[PDB]
Amino acid sequence: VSKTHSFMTVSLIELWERFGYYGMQALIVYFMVQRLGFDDSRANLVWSACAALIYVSPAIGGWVGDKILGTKRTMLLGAGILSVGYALMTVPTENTWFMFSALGVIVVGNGLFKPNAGNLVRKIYESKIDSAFTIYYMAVNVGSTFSMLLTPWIKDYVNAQYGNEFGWHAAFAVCCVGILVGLGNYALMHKSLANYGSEPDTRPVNKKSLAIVLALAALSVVASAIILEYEDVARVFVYAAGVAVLGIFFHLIRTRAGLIAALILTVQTVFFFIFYQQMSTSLALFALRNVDWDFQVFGTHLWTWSPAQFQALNPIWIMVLSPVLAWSYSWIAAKFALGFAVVAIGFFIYGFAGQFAVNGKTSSWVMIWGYASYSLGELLVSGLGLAMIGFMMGAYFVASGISQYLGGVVANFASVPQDLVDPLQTLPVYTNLFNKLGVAAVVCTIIALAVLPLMRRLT
Amino acid sequence: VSKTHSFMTVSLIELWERFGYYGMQALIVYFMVQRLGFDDSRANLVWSACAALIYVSPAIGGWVGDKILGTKRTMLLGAGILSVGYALMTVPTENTWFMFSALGVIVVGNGLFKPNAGNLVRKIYESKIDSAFTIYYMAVNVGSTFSMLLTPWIKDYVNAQYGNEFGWHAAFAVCCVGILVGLGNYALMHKSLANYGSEPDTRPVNKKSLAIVLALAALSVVASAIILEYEDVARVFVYAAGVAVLGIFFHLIRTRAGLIAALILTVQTVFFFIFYQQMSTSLALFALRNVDWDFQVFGTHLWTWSPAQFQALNPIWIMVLSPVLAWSYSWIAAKFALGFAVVAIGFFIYGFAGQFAVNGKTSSWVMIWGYASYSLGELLVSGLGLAMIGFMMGAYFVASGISQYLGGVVANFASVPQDLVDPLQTLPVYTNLFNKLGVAAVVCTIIALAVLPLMRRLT
Amino acid sequence: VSKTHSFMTVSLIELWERFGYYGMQALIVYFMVQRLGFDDSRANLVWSACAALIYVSPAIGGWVGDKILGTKRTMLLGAGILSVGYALMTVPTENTWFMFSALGVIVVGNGLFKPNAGNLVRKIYESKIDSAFTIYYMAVNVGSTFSMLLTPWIKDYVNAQYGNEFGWHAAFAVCCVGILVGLGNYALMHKSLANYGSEPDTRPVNKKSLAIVLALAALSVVASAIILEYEDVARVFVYAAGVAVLGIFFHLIRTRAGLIAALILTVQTVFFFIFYQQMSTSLALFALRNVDWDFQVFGTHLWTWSPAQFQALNPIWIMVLSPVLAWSYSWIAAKFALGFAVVAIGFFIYGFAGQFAVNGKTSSWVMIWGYASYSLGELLVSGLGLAMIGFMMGAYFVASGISQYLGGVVANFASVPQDLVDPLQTLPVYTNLFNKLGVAAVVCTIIALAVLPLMRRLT
Amino acid sequence: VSKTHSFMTVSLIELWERFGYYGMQALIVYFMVQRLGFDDSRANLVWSACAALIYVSPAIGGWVGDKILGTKRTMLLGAGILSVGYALMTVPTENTWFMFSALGVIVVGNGLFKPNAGNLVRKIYESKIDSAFTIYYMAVNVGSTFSMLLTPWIKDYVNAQYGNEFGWHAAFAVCCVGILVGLGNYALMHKSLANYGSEPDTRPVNKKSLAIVLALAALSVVASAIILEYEDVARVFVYAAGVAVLGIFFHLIRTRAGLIAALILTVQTVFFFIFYQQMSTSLALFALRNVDWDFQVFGTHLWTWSPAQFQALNPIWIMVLSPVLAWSYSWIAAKFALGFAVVAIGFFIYGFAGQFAVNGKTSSWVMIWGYASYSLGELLVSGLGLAMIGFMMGAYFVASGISQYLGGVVANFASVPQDLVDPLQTLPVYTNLFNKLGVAAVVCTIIALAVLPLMRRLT
Repeated sequence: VSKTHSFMTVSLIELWERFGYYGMQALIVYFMVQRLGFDDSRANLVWSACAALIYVSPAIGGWVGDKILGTKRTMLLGAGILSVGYALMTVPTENTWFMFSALGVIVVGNGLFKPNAGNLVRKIYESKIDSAFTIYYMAVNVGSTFSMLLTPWIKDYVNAQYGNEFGWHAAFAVCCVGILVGLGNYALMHKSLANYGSEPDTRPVNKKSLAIVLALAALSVVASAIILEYEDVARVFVYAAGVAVLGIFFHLIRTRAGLIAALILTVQTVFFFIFYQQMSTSLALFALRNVDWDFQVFGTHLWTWSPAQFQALNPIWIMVLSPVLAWSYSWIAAKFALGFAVVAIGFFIYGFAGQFAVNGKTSSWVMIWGYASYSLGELLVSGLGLAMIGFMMGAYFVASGISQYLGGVVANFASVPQDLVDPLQTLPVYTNLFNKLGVAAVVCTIIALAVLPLMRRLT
Repeated sequence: VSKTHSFMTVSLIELWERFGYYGMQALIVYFMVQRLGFDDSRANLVWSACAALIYVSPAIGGWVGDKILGTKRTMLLGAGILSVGYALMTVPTENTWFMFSALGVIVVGNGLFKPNAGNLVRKIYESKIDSAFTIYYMAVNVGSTFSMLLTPWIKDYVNAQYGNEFGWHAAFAVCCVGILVGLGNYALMHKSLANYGSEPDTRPVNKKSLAIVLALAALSVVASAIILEYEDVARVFVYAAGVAVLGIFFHLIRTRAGLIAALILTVQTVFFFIFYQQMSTSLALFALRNVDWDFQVFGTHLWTWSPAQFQALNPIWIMVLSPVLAWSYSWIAAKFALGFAVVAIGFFIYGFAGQFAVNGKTSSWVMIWGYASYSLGELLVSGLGLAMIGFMMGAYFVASGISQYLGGVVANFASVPQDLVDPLQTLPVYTNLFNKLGVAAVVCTIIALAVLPLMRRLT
Repeated sequence: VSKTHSFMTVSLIELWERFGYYGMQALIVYFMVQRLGFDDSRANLVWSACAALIYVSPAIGGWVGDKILGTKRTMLLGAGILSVGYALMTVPTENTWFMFSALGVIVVGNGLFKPNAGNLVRKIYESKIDSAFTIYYMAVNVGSTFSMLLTPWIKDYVNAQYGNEFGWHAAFAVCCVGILVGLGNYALMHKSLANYGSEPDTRPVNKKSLAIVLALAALSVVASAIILEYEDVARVFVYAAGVAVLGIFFHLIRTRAGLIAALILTVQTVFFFIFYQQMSTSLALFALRNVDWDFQVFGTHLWTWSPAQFQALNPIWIMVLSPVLAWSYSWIAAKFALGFAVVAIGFFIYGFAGQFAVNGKTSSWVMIWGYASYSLGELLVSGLGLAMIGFMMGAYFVASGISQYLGGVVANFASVPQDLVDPLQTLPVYTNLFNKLGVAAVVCTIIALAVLPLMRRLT
Repeated sequence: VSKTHSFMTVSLIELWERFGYYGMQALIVYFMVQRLGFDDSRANLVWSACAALIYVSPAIGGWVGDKILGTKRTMLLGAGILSVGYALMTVPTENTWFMFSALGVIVVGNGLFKPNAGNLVRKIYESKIDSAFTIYYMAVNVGSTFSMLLTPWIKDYVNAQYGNEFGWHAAFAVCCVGILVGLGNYALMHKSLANYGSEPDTRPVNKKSLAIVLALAALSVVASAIILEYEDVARVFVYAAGVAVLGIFFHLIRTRAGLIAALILTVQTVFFFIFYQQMSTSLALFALRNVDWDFQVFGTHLWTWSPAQFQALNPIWIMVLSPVLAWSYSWIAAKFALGFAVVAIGFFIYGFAGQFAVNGKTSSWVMIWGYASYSLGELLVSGLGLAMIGFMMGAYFVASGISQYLGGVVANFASVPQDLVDPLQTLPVYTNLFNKLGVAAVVCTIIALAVLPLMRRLT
């Protein structure tokens, strides 16, 4: 059977999509800060609310893909939407509502693409879906590594040779043409995926449901752009969703043994996403303003970084360490506590950066060993949401999304005013946040290690 | 079966009791030194004799709880006695006999409460009593951590805002209201524990035995207060009990193979409690006078300690390391020698403190890594008294109690005269004691490692 | 059965052959640089093309030994040819075509000797041939260690006592008399090997095939000497063979699942031989010009090295670490990635050399810990060519041979002009190459670790 | 059965004998150097020849104990002889022939005591003789630790309070009274050992054989004293015995497969005893002249050593590490190579001593970590002589004895003239020998690791 070839086609279009998205993510925070005139305290909250929307969007799109429309065409619909989003990013305007419209289109497109691509990957292998998903996630990592290394250098190079604006928007065009390369790749190789489909893909398209989801997608783009623009609207929406999550838990508390364990596991999940969201927010600003991009090994100049390419170390270390864990596992929710400790030593790595290297900017090795620890923790604490316990799955998804925004306000603890360009004075606020955050992660380690007898009670 | 809920009620009242006791223990030595005018050489011996009485008191109370009175009501009787004790602590007097009366009431109350709470925990699960006891000890640790972090800060804060006296006595009132919160919690949830009882709890109360134990408790409070007040009385009582222990051993030597192994295991037990008692006595004084409470990680100010809150690191590290040992044990009285070595490296940690940090006061990280080692040793050498071999159980209990006092006189090797306020000059005596104590613990490591062939002979 | 004794005789003649060859290899690069007037950029390429010819020569000789002539007499023919080669090396001339003729004779002699000696070692044990081959490779290592320690010291000593020329040519005579000692040893003990033979050894010699291979050997010596002399001829031949390897792969791509895994394993093989060839080329020059041969341990003078004796650390560490791996393996193409990482840390060892020791010349411990890492990697990534998948075996052999030359041009990245005798200025170019090469090996580690899911797909 | 009690009586008399012997050994080298006027180059050779005689003496005594006389009475005869020896040591004379007579009496007494005590320990348990021998060796270690800590301090104290002579001779009287305490202990508890005996102990004493062994013992005392006195006589005797060992090997080479493996194992045995003998010879002189006896841990004065008490670290570390190996072995002649490497790092510890501490005298921690490594190697390479292959057992015993003397001449590489009292100038010769000896031990590690395929061939 050539089910491997159907898996190759979906892996190719998925690789190019993650190419487009992560080539955009590595630059979006620097884009709001440098090109746009946003102060970092607002760019942190705007990206964080957008990260929450992007994270919880696949739930709606995954249900639309198998119950309302076809999984194949809903994935293609989200791909074309993401094409519109990155093409909206590439027009040279200083308009806030322009980027906000592009970010809302990105939210809807991600939600309609990602879960359906992973859905039919499950469909192809009917249970070695784990074997396919491993190669699937590997193609995702190598594609995001290419983009996160490429699009920031395109930004630097195009701005250097062509002045001021063309850099950022050429990199966003690179994300757009990456989506179009994957769509052209799909238009050529869709024959293998034609056999495996969703429940509605057996039948032709329903234009009622198509017009419904298209008008709702536009209505969802407007809703997401307004949530991003006005920060106070994002706060009330996060608070209302927080009361909703607290409601679902207390409502189910009324029944209820063993769910208190999942409740605890959800509490730690919120703590975890406050740490992991930091590496995209304040750590990016820290790398932008307080890291010497001059990378030299043992006194020899190799290259000079671009502060966005640092985020490419998250996929790299994943591909470096995921085989390490496999063999090391060969030769139990307490592995949360291990991730808490590894996140702690990662923040303490950034606090260490203050000691050894002081010029206003710490060394660049800080980013390497840092992302090593962060990705290591992320490696061994990811997938806990899949092992929960249906109605609670929503509460977990919303809780994780809310924690993306809450981590964004935690990054505001190290927000630098835009009148402070001295890196000698911006280093304290960064190292202070990271040091006390590492203390908070050691606290979380103590919490999970002390609460382990509760977990062993529940088994 | 909801036997879990009966276990939750006893765990709640036990947590609040250990809350009261350890909120009092963390401050009692500093209370005798700072508020009361005791020189440290006397405060060391008075607490050490009180620690001996508190340690061997559960033997009498555990027998009274199942043979004379009801285990439930004897536990409640000890709880009300401990309420009187901490309420006696909270009245603002500089009277020595006031604190001594409170400490004697504490001895009787601990003896009548602790073994009966643990007794009916055994009763509830009739043999997963190990599973219950693990969650039981976990609730004990988290409650003592709260108190040992809270009551010293209450002392600092209330003294800062209200002058001189109210601080210490408010913290002792916090211990008292903690006992009352647990008693109110018991008065509401005693329905679950009503089914499981002792042998006399099947029958109503006997007022003859009640009047006997109440008059004897008062007579025991007077006896304990007099043992504490006059140090020479405590010496003769320890010596007579020492001759008694030596008597029981030689009397049983007359018979007698394999008991010589328990005799050796009792000898090491005496050595061990001389080390572990030190961390409550001289290490507290050392933290009071020669540790910089300014806690900063990598050059960032987090907080400033209170020298009593350092003892909260003993329960913390226990909850941190008891899961570590579990997995590390997955992937034999010689584990005594391991504890000897870990105690040794703990004393050598405090000796190291002299080198790196000298301002008159060593760094505060000394307390962290120290209590890590001490609790680690305590972790892997606790419970050896439960595996002995009945008549010898008394000799082991008395030997361990006597060793609490002997460790108190060992702490007098580093007793500072009260005319020496220069920390530059109080650092030598502390570091010298801790360094030669670490040498003594390495000697004990050599002893147990060399005597292991005797142990293998006995199996 | 005394098959052990037949194995001892072939092991003795093999030991003396590797004695001759490695006593010549350790000096050949220094011979082209110091005695001959070659600039290092040419001596690197000439040796590298010769290393490619020597590496792929056993394929032709192994087929001639069992299909055309007798394995015993073809091995003896190659031994006598190698005798002529080293005797050609020992005549004192500054003639380029003299050394080139000697090197071509060495290529033909190695090809006709080595695979047939190993072939009849397989013949003797018909499957404990692994047990014999382990002792076989051990005798090879100890013999090469003797020569690589002896012949460079003979060069130093004879030049010191006898002027200028006699040193290098006496060491090449030592290689020649070493071949003659093994041939005399064979002429005495060939009775044991007379029973075990090849397919033609059952029958007497065919003089047609003998005259064919002798005229072709002379024609092969001329072809090899011309490939070595003119560098541009070596480039075109490597390029044509590269197109041939690319041809074989694409031709077999037309069919073809699982061969893509061997294709990937061939790609890494090319990368690996670019690293391992470096230790014979630039590392030799680095040891010649930027390593303090004064070897002192903890401030005590032991000896002063000769820069060629450093290559004797490759066999030494092999015999030191091959038992280590055996027990460590007791108590999966990803072991390529492990070798990539160990090669990386080996190059970073040489980059470290710049920091600690600067006098123009780094310490000599650099060579020790370096060759430890290089031989460790070589240890755990050797033998992958034997596990391939017949027609592709040629493509793998040619690819590895081509990579020997490509590693030689990579060594030209650190080629020093002959007008630059200041070691203070030759240290940068060496340390810079080794540091960026270590970066390239970390890149290869990331490649193999990320591509591992492809390997697990193929099993 | 109370066979344990018979084992306790022999363990008590054995403990007191090793008490006497090691209380004498720790001082004998310093006695020849300090009290007697021997230059160290002669005291090294005299002790080394005496160590050879003491090592090979148990062979004759063990055969006399079970074939000629009774094992019990031959052991008692050797005990009374050793009593005469140490009593001969305790008379205050500067006479060379006095000490030589005492040393010869020690050789005969050790030979007649030690193997028979161990022989009837085998007799008592008829195969848990391993369990008995472990407790047996433990009693030996703890007794030698007491003596090696006691008798050097007796020497220091008695010389300080009583002038000049009484110190050394009081410590030798301590060794004598230690033998007499064990003999008095035996005279009281010999009832248990009366049941278990040798083959002749069934029958009464034979006065012919008694007079034979007594006259031969006196003749052996004269022969040993003359071998010790004139160094050239010791050389010729060692050379003749060396030719004898070489003879036995070549004579057995004439037959002979697998014995070549024991031949190799004997070669390494000679190398090993050259290293281990060093720690009693030059390391003692080094500790006497170039080690600061001031022992302080982390800046606190504990005590000041006596340079002979350093040898008590050999039994201590054995009792510390023999349990370590047991558990570490739970969770193959190549363990020779491991001992070679551990001996190497031990010599490199002493070479390290030159770097950190220079006042003319290195730190005292050098002796601690040194003897840790030496005893560790000794731990895991002892007992290889018991696993040989009868007629060769003699060759192995003589080879090990000869290597004791050869190690004594190796110690003469660091012999200091008696006109050089400056420790600033005696430190180089010691550190130079130890550093190049560590290099020699690394060479031995390479030898055994490279020769391991020969060992695997023989199994």
